[PDB]
Amino acid sequence: GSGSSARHMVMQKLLRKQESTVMVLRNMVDPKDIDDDLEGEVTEECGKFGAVNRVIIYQEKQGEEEDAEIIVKIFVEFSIASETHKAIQALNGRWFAGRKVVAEVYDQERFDNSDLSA
Ligand SMILES: [Cl-]
Repeated sequence: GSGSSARHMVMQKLLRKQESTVMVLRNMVDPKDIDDDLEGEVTEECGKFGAVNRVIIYQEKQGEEEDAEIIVKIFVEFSIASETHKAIQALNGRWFAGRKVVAEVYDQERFDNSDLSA
């Protein structure tokens, strides 16, 4: 036709999506060498990408044993999604002090339910 549906923004109010603003940063930290001020350090560093609402550092057990492996997962919630993705693109697949890190978007609902397992 003439693109009429787009031109009149037909049904646009139904089609809005909420975007996650949460980044998960993986493999950044050895679990045996965790800075006391890690949360603050991450907070300040991430200010190079956007307004940071909060940071949670989570030491995740990989099993139930007393000696189960620990993996450090760093969550950063930014004010807006464009900031989250700026941070992800600056970090993901890159090396820091001999560690190759993974940075990805994390589901907002899971984060807001304190489900830090993914
Ligand atoms: Cl991205």
